[PDB]
Amino acid sequence: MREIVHIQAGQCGNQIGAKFWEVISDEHGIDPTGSYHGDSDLQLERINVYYNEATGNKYVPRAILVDLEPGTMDSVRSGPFGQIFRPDNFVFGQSGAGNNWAKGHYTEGAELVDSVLDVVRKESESCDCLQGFQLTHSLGGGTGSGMGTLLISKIREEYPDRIMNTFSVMPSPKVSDTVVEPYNATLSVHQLVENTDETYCIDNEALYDICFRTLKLTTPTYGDLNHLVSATMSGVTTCLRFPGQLNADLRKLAVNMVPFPRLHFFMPGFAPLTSRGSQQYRALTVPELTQQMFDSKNMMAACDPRHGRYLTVAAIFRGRMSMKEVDEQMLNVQNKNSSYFVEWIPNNVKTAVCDIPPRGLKMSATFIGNSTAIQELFKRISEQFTAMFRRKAFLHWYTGEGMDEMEFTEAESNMNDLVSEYQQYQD
Amino acid sequence: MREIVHIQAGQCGNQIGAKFWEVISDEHGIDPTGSYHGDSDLQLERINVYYNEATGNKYVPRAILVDLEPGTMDSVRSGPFGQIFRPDNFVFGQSGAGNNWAKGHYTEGAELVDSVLDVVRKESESCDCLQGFQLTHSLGGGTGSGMGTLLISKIREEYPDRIMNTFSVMPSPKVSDTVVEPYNATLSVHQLVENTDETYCIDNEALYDICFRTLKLTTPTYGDLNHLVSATMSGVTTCLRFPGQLNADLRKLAVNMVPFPRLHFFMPGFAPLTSRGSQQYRALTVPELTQQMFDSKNMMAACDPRHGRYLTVAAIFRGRMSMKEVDEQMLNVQNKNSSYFVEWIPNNVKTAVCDIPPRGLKMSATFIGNSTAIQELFKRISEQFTAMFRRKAFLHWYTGEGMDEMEFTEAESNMNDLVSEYQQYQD
Amino acid sequence: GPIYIIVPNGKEQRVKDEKALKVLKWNFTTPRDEYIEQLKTQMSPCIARWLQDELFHADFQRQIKGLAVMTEHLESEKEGVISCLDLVLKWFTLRFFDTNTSVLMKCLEYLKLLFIMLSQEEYHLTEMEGTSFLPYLMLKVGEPKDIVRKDVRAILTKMCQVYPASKMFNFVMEGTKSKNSKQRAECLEELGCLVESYGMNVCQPTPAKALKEIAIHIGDRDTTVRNAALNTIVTVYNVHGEQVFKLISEKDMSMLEERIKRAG
Amino acid sequence: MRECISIHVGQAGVQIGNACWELYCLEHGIQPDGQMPDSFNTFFSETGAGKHVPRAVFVDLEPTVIDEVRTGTYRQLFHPEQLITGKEDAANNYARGHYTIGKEIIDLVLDRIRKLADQCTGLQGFLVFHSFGGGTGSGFTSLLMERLSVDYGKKSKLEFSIYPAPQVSTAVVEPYNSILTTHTTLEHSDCAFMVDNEAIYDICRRNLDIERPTYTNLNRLIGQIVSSITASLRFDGALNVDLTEFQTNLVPYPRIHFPLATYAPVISAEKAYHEQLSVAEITNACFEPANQMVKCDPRHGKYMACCLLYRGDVVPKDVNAAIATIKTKRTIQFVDWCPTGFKVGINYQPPTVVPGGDLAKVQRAVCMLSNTTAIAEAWARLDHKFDLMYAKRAFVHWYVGEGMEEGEFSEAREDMAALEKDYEEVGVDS
Amino acid sequence: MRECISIHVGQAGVQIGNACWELYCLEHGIQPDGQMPDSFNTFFSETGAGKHVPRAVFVDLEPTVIDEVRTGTYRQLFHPEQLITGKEDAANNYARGHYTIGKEIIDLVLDRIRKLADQCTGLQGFLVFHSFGGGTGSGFTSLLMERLSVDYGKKSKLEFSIYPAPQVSTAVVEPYNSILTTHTTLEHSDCAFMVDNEAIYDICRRNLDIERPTYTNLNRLIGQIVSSITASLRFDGALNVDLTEFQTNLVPYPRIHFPLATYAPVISAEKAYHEQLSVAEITNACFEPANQMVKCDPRHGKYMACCLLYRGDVVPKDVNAAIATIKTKRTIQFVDWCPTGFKVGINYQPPTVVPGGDLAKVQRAVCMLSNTTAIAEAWARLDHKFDLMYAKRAFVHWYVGEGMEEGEFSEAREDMAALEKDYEEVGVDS
Ligand SMILES: Nc1nc2c(ncn2[C@@H]2O[C@H](COP(=O)(O)OP(=O)(O)OP(=O)(O)O)[C@@H](O)[C@H]2O)c(=O)[nH]1
Ligand SMILES: Nc1nc2c(ncn2[C@@H]2O[C@H](COP(=O)(O)OP(=O)(O)OP(=O)(O)O)[C@@H](O)[C@H]2O)c(=O)[nH]1
Ligand SMILES: [Mg+2]
Ligand SMILES: [Mg+2]
Ligand SMILES: [Mg+2]
Ligand SMILES: [Mg+2]
Repeated sequence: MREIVHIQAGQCGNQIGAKFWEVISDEHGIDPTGSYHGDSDLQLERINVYYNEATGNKYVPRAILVDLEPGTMDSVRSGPFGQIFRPDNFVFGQSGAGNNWAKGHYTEGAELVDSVLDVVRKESESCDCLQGFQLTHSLGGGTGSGMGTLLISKIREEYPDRIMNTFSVMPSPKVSDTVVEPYNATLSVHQLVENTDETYCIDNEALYDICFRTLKLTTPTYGDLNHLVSATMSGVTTCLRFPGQLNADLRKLAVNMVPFPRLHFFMPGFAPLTSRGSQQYRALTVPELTQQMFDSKNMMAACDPRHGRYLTVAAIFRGRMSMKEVDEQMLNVQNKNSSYFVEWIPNNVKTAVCDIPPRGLKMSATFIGNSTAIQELFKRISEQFTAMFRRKAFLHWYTGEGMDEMEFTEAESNMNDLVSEYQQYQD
Repeated sequence: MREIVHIQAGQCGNQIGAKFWEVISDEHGIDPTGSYHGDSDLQLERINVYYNEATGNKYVPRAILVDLEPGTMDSVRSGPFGQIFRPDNFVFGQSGAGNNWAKGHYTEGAELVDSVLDVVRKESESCDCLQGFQLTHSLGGGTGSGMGTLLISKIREEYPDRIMNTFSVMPSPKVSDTVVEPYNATLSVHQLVENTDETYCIDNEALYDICFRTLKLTTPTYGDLNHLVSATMSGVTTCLRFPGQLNADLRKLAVNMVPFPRLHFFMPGFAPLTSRGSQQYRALTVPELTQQMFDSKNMMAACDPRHGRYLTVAAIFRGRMSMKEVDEQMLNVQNKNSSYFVEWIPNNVKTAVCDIPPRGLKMSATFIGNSTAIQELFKRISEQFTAMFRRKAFLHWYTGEGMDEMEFTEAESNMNDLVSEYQQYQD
Repeated sequence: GPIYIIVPNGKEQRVKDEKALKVLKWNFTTPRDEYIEQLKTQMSPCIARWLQDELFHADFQRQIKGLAVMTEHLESEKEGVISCLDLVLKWFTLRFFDTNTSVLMKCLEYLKLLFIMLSQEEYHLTEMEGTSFLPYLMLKVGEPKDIVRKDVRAILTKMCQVYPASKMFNFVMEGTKSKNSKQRAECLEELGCLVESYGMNVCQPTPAKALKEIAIHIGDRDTTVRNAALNTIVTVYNVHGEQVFKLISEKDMSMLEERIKRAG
Repeated sequence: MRECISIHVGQAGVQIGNACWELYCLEHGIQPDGQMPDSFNTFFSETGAGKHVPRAVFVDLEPTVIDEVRTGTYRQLFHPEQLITGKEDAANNYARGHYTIGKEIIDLVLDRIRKLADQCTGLQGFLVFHSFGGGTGSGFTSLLMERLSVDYGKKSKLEFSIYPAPQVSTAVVEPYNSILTTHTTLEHSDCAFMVDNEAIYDICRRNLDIERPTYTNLNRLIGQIVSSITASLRFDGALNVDLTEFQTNLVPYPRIHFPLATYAPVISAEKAYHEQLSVAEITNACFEPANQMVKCDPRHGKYMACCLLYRGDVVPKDVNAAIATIKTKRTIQFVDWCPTGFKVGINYQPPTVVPGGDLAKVQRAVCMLSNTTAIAEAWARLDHKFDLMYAKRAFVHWYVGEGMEEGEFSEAREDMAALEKDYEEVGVDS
Repeated sequence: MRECISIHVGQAGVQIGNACWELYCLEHGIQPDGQMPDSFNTFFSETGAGKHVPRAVFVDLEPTVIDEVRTGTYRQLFHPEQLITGKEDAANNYARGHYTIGKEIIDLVLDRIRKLADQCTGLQGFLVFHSFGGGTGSGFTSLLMERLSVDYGKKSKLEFSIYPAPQVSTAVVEPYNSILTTHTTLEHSDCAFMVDNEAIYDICRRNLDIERPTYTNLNRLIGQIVSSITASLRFDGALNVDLTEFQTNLVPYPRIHFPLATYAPVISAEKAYHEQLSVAEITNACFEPANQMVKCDPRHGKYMACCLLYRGDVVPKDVNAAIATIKTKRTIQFVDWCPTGFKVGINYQPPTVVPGGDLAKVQRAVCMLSNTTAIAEAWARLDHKFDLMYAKRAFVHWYVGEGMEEGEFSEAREDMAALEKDYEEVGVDS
């Protein structure tokens, strides 16, 4: 019944997905040994959306562990909640992509993608009524970029009617880790244009901004960064897992936020986000979640939504709430900020309310925003691509794996086309 | 309901604001942890005018604390009643204005005022029905004088229909603490006359005079000086917070006290003010309070009202009081001192009576007077400015931060124009 | 030498660069970097370097002496002014957002002289120049000061003959939606004086809508915004008569009748 | 039948209405929660079983005094949509109460008045309680009256106003507010009774021997006066005076509808035992100038019509003797065109005494209501104050900035002067 | 006999059905396990000994709300093949609910409806509950009513639909779905009652003094409305209104079958004690625009025919007085071709209240159902939103990819405009 197959690619994807499976197991009351230890009966009604049933009242995640380095597999297995994953789902190479999109996509990923396809087929007919897939990866590397792209292509060839979700980590020039971010990012955004039903553009710069400015966290790590993304990923699929006053699954969000098929790049956000010292001075009500969600400092992509126009915005509320208060709040943000919403879409907001709040909070909400400020994130990658590509730098690594020069020019060209489409609908 | 947003600028403004919030929390029965521990139901009935509800029965002040020195923020937070303020409302710089009006208004307050305005907008749309703002600052410095005036301009361009209240500590030549007091005072007075609905002229010379000859205090500190000012600020907004026989909000005092829009500089006063030795030899009657609050000794500005004429007078009374006795005392004051009241306004004095007295007092009175003798405070600053400006003294600090001689010339010109307006209406 | 360099087919090259999305269009709220090094790029072949490194210097004294150097060279070097008029108004839009007022008053004096010279030479200001300069000018028309107010009023007055009034009506109308109350008030009285100076054909896109958005400001919380809105309504009323009602509540409406009956 | 609807506008109106409604509840035996452990139908509506709700509406733009009513002893008497609040008060401004603030609340006030008047079938008229000096009680009262005049038409609009004193005035801009509300209550009121707070203070200190009276005692006397007005509707006696009979016998010309209120006996408990309060004595005390509820001298005016409302142990014979003795007094002179100017109503119900009140329990009581030309002196001195404060254009910018224009100030001044001129025109002999 | 079959489609329909069947269980004294410790036969079937099963079908393409029913308090009331459940929801897509996903469920729900209709010998008609903005509640309801019309024919089909509001909207593609379901409920429905969530929010906040209402209170009010519809079949009164009688007296033309529901009195418990809620007051309160269940102004329209359904301690004489007062009142105007447009039915039993509900217990209640031309303005603003969103061809690819052509959008808009033209044509006089 509406099962979700979860796929994890690269080191960043593996760590984010490990934190995500930890927070889902906390939400459904699953111990690190895989057995149910919750209190409510609502935690077991929709356990099958993410977990398979094993013998002995034990639930195993419907997750696939993909990397080209076995060290990430060892780190995931040896960590907390690492003993619940099926060992047959740990699919790994031995060499590593070497921060190369060509190696991850053509010459080294081709031998491993068949094993990943076999595993995801076994999970696909292991479930009753599959509705779609979730892939977590980053676009700055070679395994998240190359393997994930080819995997998305093969899955969409095999399952064209299912909902493709990617929680993709974008590269940003300010917090820059590697040198070849623009090449991998461009060659990947190429294929996420036509092969994903919805894409959640996540940037580490915005996550660091949350951890510094909003959370007042003096020393954020990658765990604190992945906790935010895990909260978002749990917040998106809440109405699939728990009852509510106004339910909205993945396909409903896709229908209500993709007016044209190429515009499915979103800006995720979460509310509330409290500091430890600042928690006592806040009254946990719906309107402050509404104002926190639409605040520019709360976004998990390094884009300012005030620079463009919101095409559609989603709001998945969790907890016991009044529908009237929620509806008047989302009326108020549209009326007060009418210069920030597109004019030929009346009621840009999609509203969903779930009865079950996340753990430790009595009410919460997840923001998903389809804005025209996404193009700012692609201007930066485009100009960084052009700077490296005008002087043909680092092409010999990509060309040595069988890739021609025309793949770069073509990918930059329809990236510019996607940018021009967002600019066209921005007006 | 009729909420008031409080803003503190500079060291003097922050200290007076700390004392004011202490005495307000004492009046409404709020402990330093922010929880209500009072006895009467009237203390919670109008709690929203100064406090925001938080979770777990906690009240946080609707206060914005602004300085260009983090040391004052640390001193306020480490003091008593410092744990009730919202940590997000602490907006601080790192350099300091350096007793420079230019650095406060143009150089450093210019970038910090955006964060201040964000916090003010947050508190403005957090409340239901805003009515006005309160700024506490001094005019001798650079932060409260320069940035606080710029801040006043930025609210008044955005919220122009609300009441701009300023409890401004004017400099005096007797207790003259810095060298560039005339420059900062003159440059701050000019934007007060078109951007403040009413301004309360506090003078440290008059405060020390009251603590010396009235309270018989052998060693008054800044805390004893700020206690008088805090009692005055609490006295003005009493009819908003507590029921009374005759109610009068901020707009009612502004209407009855400002005959022409540029005459809104008021000398305030408080009654009763008794020494510890002389307390038991006094009668707690309405004539005693009336005789005290109209005395030139009790004025909190360094101006002698016998040297001018009262245009309008506001008398705010607190406690279970008889209306006839109050009215006949006001009539006797106007009849016996008819030479000190202006003749083309019949019954210059406004009366308002509140049922709830201050803590530890059977009854209390607050004097607010619009006298033409307030021009003397401006003439002293004008001659001190002219002495410094004729020889171009200390101007390279102001000119080097972006200013010019010209706006000094307009500031002196229109402050002399304000003096001339008070003189022509003195007759 | 001459401070300008006339680039043959330079302005139209910039125009075809900006319409085809090769340079970033002028539409923003706060100043950023990429915009200003854009101006360092297409500003370079037009005016010589010793004025370039001083019009984009951090200190304001260097700014004011550079704009003075342009001021002695305004009359003698008008063709170079016309050749890169878009870039000099473009840098005028940059010196609006800073808090220094000496640079503001010096610039607006130079603006006054500039629109005088563009008036006497019968140059028609183009569309992209207007869209890049006018909406950024409409927040320099709401300062609390008294001489910058009147002189930017003179700027918007003396601009009327080098740009059509129908397009500038929209930009002065566009400013009536921001948060600065004073500039709503003065833009409504500006709408009033443009109505009485060019008739009814000036309002865009249709008379009915424009009379509707100059009517919601009668219900404004401000007092001088409401007074200026009512003044604009009676100003278009006294010229045209009783059809202003159909072009255009319970509180605002009665105040409108009492104002037009006491004025009439 | 014979219903009337009470309207209380502003702090003065609400605080007068509190005393009025505790007095009505004591008179009709209604407990403060509405229960009665007939004749109450004039002021109360009977709902369900054992619940009487007052036929009143309480309006103020500030919520403080209404929240006193809502959290007071009489919480259960009123239902919450009869008690209407704004957000910000009119702040002693006629323009705020009339245009800027009163227009967002006038529609809901009219809706509640319409719902309150639909359930009554014999509506005599409206009673309006407000003050001339306050912003709300002037501006919103003017707006409400000019809207009620076209919504209802020929219904009688009786109002009880707190007129500012020559000397005792609690606000500065009161002459502006009083002029700009008399400019409208001239043509939108069927009968307007002025009340002067200084006169009530003098009456309290002299008669009741109260050293320090407050607004509560003032409202108690005003509630007693209005109870004496409506006691003929509420009870029965030898001679009954309806509101239409009252207006016919008190108003000689349609602009001349400003009578003077008096009440007698106003006495204390310890002074009650010594005084033989005969009908003639309290009738004489009604005409004595220091018992007038407005600070003015009837000796320098002339009486036009005076209505005598008796209640208690009163017979018509000594009443007729009392009017005979009044007519033979030479210091009480009437106009030549009114050979008899006494409308007398005797009611059987004695006036009740509120516990904690200052008035003693008496067998008889009179509320004498004289239309006289002596009321123009208070108008003359308030116009002197208005002209003084208008010559320098003081405080005008507050009124101009809230939507009203200077021509209204002017036309109100010539309107008020024309009213005075009509008064000395009708005061002169022929 | 006199049986009715309820159909609940989508989340809105299922939750409204939960509130409705709770109300019927308390009205007929049926415990939530089907036990009772006659007149119930309209909505309930008798099974064996002391088991009452509802004559309802609950259809949704997602399993969430149906499993909430299956694990809720009323899990023993329904038997599991009345609650038909899909796997994937329609996801706010009319095309998915009509062609792609609805075809795999429609045969099963028609089989269940056929077995349910074979149980009853006196089937009055069908009650349909759904929303317009939802994918299931528009598409599957359109498919189901098409199949019901072709299978049954002359059986009446009454539907209760949650209309989208002018401003309060929860989904983006609501205008598309709403237009596409109007296109078929013109021809496949006999009487469509429109309910607007924003209007219920306003009614709850103002009348019931609820600061934060939710969907539960909305569904309780809708269930009270449907109970007032069917109480004439369920119980006996002075005047009884069958559904055929209802349609005959309310529908003047076959395309004009969109009346406007309203309920009076909606009050709280503390506001109940102060109001003498007579027949005249609640009848006047029905015609107040503030109490309308759809956000529209009836003053801008003209009433064609209205049906008054009183229940409780109601007599015909003051009912007739209430129609008399409505006829004399000018602000309610009727169309000139309907000299009498009042259908009146009085039921003896007062409406029951639910524990935890916000409605106070009342002696009398009334549901007025007016066919007026004021409904067309909500239609007009919906068409405006549809035209704005369809000018740019937004969200059309979702519909086209699921087996739908753009010509269906075009013809739905054209027929919707034709409906508006018919309403404005019958609005005018002669
Ligand atoms: N007799 C009497 N006069 C009162 C009372 N309360 C206020 N007043 C007088 O009424 C006048 C002030 O009017 P408020 O009633 O205070 O004014 P408002 O009508 O509430 O108007 P705003 O306060 O401006 O909104 C002054 O003359 C007061 O002395 C009262 O209880 N009794
Ligand atoms: N009054 C009311 N409206 C509701 C309720 N539940 C949902 N709605 C409204 O119905 C519309 C959404 O349609 P759902 O009924 O939620 O949609 P569905 O019919 O389940 O369709 P899919 O979920 O897309 O298969 C929105 O207008 C909701 O506000 C409810 O209990 N009461
Ligand atoms: Mg790696
Ligand atoms: Mg300092
Ligand atoms: Mg008041
Ligand atoms: Mg659904």
